[PDB]
Amino acid sequence: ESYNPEFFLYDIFLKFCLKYIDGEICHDLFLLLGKYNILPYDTSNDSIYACTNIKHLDFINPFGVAAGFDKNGVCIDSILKLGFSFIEIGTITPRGQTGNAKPRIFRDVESRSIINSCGFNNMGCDKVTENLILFRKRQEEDKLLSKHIVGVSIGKNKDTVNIVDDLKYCINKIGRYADYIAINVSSPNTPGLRDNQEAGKLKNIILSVKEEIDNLEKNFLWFNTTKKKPLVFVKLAPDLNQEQKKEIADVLLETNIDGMIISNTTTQINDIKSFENKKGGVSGAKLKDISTKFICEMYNYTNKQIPIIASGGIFSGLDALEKIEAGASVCQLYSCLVFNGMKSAVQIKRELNHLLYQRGYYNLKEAIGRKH
Ligand SMILES: Cc1c(C2(c3ccc(C(F)(F)F)nc3)CC2)c[nH]c1C(=O)N[C@H](C)c1cc(C#N)[nH]n1
Ligand SMILES: Cc1cc2nc3c(=O)[nH]c(=O)nc-3n(C[C@H](O)[C@H](O)[C@H](O)COP(=O)(O)O)c2cc1C
Ligand SMILES: O=C(O)c1cc(=O)[nH]c(=O)[nH]1
Repeated sequence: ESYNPEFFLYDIFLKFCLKYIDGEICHDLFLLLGKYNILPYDTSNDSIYACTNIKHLDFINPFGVAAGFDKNGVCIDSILKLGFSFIEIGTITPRGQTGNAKPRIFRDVESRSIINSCGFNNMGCDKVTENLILFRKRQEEDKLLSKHIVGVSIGKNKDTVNIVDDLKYCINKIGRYADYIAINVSSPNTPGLRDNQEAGKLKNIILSVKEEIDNLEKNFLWFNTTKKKPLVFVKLAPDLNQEQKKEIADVLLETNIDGMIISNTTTQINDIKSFENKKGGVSGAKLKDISTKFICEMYNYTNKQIPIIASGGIFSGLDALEKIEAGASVCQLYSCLVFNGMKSAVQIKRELNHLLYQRGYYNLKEAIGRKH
């Protein structure tokens, strides 16, 4: 029964890794297991009452893996088959990059938190597109992958002056293979990137990305799950004042963005002892309340018209329901996969289903935004 994500040995190995093994080595080992298709899997049917959707994107369950986990799309099949409905690969950039100097990633098991200053390390858009094409070809031959969704997060190379040039580059090379495109204007580890959340710049960014996507048609096209043009999401940073949030919401309404990923990591958490004096953004349990509150704010600023993808401190079914009731349609995990490991998706799906039973919901969609 080594196939089973909850097999008792995985927790034993993970507890040991979390105590004694460098975080990036742990992540390399995970990707290596996925590379050779030797991760455990759960290909069981998911509850039809916990499915969700953003526009025509039909998620078989409400849990994906956030960006920055499989940056290069080399582990798509194996991560999905842990029990996730979708994965967001990237963030990718036109040219490859090795990222900031190491050590750059630190975990705090006690607070279930991570800090990272990675700096968009990836193989580059051209190589990651090849990896994603290989996955799409396997998907065409495997019915157990036919409904899974793959988004691509796109960004700029560190030295690029005009972000839009790099975003267009990625659209023109990988867009036809993506179910959605996530515009990353919120990493704290690329200088000047978050300035693109200013309303004027963001409006131009969104309109340019949508135009480039819309032009792919003009010049079987969609080799993705939906067989439709990718939806466009924006991923937002939680470190904004109220004026900025409202101005962003106005832009998202005017530009007809399909979804907002709330949120990226935060630079404002100061009370993790082992992280004192370290650069980078914080993920995990200490991000939950900040990011849930941000969901409530943006859900209201956008008048409930822009679907929300929740990211930040989601570990339990209860955390997931907090995000959904605050306004999210679907949830992304990252820190949960680090600290809970192979069982993450099976466990959290079970917890959420029981909570929907207990709370009286007919289905998950009934819960979206119920706090408001
Ligand atoms: C602990 C962990 C793991 C798991 C793991 C690894 C190895 C094994 C083994 F089979 F070997 F025991 N079991 C489970 C629990 C799933 C994956 N990832 C991490 C991790 O700590 N990732 C850090 C935050 C990271 C992130 C980045 C980037 N981008 N770089 N580094
Ligand atoms: C090591 C690491 C690398 C990440 N890289 C990316 C990235 O490339 N693009 C992105 O949009 N988010 C990236 N993130 C942010 C995560 O996708 C996620 O939004 C964040 O960790 C909050 O979710 P969590 O609290 O569940 O971990 C990264 C996070 C970590 C910890
Ligand atoms: O590449 C990174 O450093 C990174 C990107 C991002 O968007 N978020 C994050 O926390 N790290």
